[PDB]
Amino acid sequence: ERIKLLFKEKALEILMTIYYESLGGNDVYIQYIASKVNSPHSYVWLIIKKFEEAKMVECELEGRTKIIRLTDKGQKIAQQIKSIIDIMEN
Amino acid sequence: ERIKLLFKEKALEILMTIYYESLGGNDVYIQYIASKVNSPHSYVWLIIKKFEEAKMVECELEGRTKIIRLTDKGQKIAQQIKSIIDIMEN
Repeated sequence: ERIKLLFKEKALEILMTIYYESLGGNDVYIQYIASKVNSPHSYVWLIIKKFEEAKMVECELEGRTKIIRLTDKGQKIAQQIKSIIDIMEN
Repeated sequence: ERIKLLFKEKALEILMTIYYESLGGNDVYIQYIASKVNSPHSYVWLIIKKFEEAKMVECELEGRTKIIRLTDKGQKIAQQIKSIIDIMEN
């Protein structure tokens, strides 16, 4: 609620989901993402495409499953948003 | 445009306006803000009230002019959003 003041909650949910998921060791599949956020498959996809065009993520198809990886740029942004969320919820 | 993906452009415009204005030496008057952003006086006011309730800004009336000052919390957030904008537009 306090984060929605400055951020687009849904696009943020996606980014941070990708971020925490990747630093966990997992390959980030788009299906897992949609299952973690409050957005339908179509929306997560639209946002993911937007991230990729902004060079924050890079995508790849492995068989029929779409894998999403953060570029260094996407990584730096997620890390700084994390400290802002910390500062926010505190 | 690339910033609107993750951020609420209008609330962001206000915060960064306050931030740059204050580090410039100026007292931040709400009138100057509305004159720098693409938001009507009513909106800048609504957003300012929201910042204050979130303890990012503190307000004060000097005569009939409203002065806005960033709390340490508001300051840290603005500084980190700045590096994200740098990273973004680059």
